[PDB]
Amino acid sequence: PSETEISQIVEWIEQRYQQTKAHQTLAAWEYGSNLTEFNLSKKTKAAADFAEVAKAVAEELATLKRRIKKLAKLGYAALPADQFKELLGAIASMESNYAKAKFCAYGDATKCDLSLDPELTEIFANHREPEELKYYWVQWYNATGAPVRESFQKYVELNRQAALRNNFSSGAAVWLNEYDDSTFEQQVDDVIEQIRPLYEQLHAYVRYKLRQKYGDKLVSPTGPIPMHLLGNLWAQTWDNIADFTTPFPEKKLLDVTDEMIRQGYTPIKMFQMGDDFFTSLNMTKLPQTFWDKSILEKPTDGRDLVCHASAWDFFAIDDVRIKQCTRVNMREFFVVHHELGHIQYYLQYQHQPVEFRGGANPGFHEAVGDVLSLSVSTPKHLKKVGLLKDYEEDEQVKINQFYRAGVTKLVFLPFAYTLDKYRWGVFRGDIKPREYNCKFWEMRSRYSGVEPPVVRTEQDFDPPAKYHVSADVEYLRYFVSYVIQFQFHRAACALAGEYVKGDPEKTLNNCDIYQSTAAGNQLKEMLALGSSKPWPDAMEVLTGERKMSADAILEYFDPLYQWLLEENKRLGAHVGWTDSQKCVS
Ligand SMILES: *[C@@H]1O[C@H](CO)[C@@H](O[C@@H]2O[C@H](CO)[C@@H](O[C@@H]3O[C@H](CO)[C@@H](O)[C@H](O)[C@@H]3O)[C@H](O)[C@H]2NC(C)=O)[C@H](O)[C@H]1NC(C)=O
Ligand SMILES: O=C(O)[C@@H]1C[C@@H](C2CCCCC2)CN1C(=O)CP(=O)(O)CCCCc1ccccc1
Ligand SMILES: [Zn+2]
Repeated sequence: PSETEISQIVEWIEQRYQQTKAHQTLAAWEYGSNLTEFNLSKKTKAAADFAEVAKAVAEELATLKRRIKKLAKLGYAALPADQFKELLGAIASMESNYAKAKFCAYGDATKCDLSLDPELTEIFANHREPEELKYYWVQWYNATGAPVRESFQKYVELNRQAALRNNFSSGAAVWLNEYDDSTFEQQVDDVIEQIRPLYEQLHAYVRYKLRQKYGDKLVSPTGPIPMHLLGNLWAQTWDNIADFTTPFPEKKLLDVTDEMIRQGYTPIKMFQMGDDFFTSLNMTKLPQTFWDKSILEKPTDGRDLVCHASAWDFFAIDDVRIKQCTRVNMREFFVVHHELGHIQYYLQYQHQPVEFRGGANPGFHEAVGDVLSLSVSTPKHLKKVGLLKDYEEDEQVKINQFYRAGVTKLVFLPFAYTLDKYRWGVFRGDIKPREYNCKFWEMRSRYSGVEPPVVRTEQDFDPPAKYHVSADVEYLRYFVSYVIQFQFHRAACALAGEYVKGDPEKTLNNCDIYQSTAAGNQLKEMLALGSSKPWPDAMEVLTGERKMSADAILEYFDPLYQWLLEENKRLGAHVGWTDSQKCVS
């Protein structure tokens, strides 16, 4: 047979394999927004009904050769139907336990309807009572972590079996194989080192001021930071305390909260301003199928659902939905853009076959939305839209401008790095089950300098307390994002004439790229490829480079770096930390 002959058959397998994706995807959405035993029994069926399809599509099998092997990645479909159900069953048992968790208020046993979103999320983000933050910290982990230890161990062994039947060493080889570059696990390690001098200086700064506020008894000047004081359950972002520990408080903030309240903001209003951005870039306009079938507010009926913001692609055409329990605050506003970046990416490669209907690599997907967040963060873009007015950006302000960006986005790179670095150690057998917990906190202490609020033990199993852990969702994507999103932001700040390496008062940190079609067109082209071309090619269409480069982000925070170096010295603050003793064996 000729080239077209083999291609004439794949297209017949493209659709047949693409329909059961939507069936399995739609059934996954039902259980995603309506946690019911009935919906779980239907999600796993469409999955099993799908695995039967992928299993058969494999044996039945330049662009061509890619498809013949890009459509056969079983994933977990290599296991027998009984083990396939057993794997997804253990996973859902963790995600279910994660989204259904409810808690009793601190000091009130009669009120026991508190949930992660909104109560717990906003308690940590705004309460400055240590004993309270600690109480909710233990309650959250003892409820979402250890109770699913047994289900997790089952999920691991089957994830490893699937990796073997797919011809791989362990689960780690799978997630890494997604980036298709044996020299990538080492690339990441290199970038973290390039970031360590900056993060530690910022870490020391935060710790000292956290010691100012709460006192020395609660914050050791030489030990890791109690993570429950960083305004976030997982300490992945410290934005919720940026104002609480700001360099110069007698300055203008960038909360953009009350001015969202004053101007009567609604969850739908926010998403509109997001659609308003992509359109200005000559990109896709948010369709109506999204306005209808999406969930942009926590349902006030009482069902059980996964409030963890997400964006879905049911394949087919133009059916894009976002499930986010939105609230009125600046933090949520950026969460929207991250989800919209996922929706946009769907609309760009929807004209591709089922194989190439995905981002170049997991990093691109997560990065898209945050790239706009970089421009929105700027006062320039916030000043255009009333949210930000009378903002006399001084030199100090630009420090707070660089500071917030650090405690918000910089501290997240070490966090995202440790997550997958740990799971890889569990898949590769480097972490025995008898030491699951204290090896996790050992990494969190080493690479982020934060420790639990109370002494944990191996009886506890805290990793599942993170959504992505209980849901089996790779997190390195979020790390790669925070590295490439500055490269994209760079090549997008240059095509909008908003960045020239050296530009004094036209900084790469104040680069607002609204109404830039040239940047959009080039962005549309990269997203259009999806998984059609290797990610180096997609990497080049927009950035011009073909490798992940920390030069962008390193240039972003260098102004903050120089102020921390000079400031930590004067403040007489300690840098670095001793090992954490908050986990015993
Ligand atoms: C969350 O999922 C559950 C599934 O366990 C949904 O229950 C289902 O609700 C629909 C109606 O929304 C039921 O269909 C109805 O059947 C009656 C006859 O009994 C018919 O007259 C109605 O026109 C409608 O077709 C369905 O039977 C029911 N399934 C089960 C197993 O109870 C629930 O509605 C979902 N929640 C939300 C908020 O969507
Ligand atoms: O909160 C977190 O932990 C991270 C970081 C944060 C992000 C946006 C705000 C600014 C900081 C970075 C938000 N988020 C997300 O995972 C949101 P998603 O759309 O990727 C959610 C991706 C998971 C999709 C899924 C759902 C069900 C089954 C399988 C897969
Ligand atoms: Zn994402």
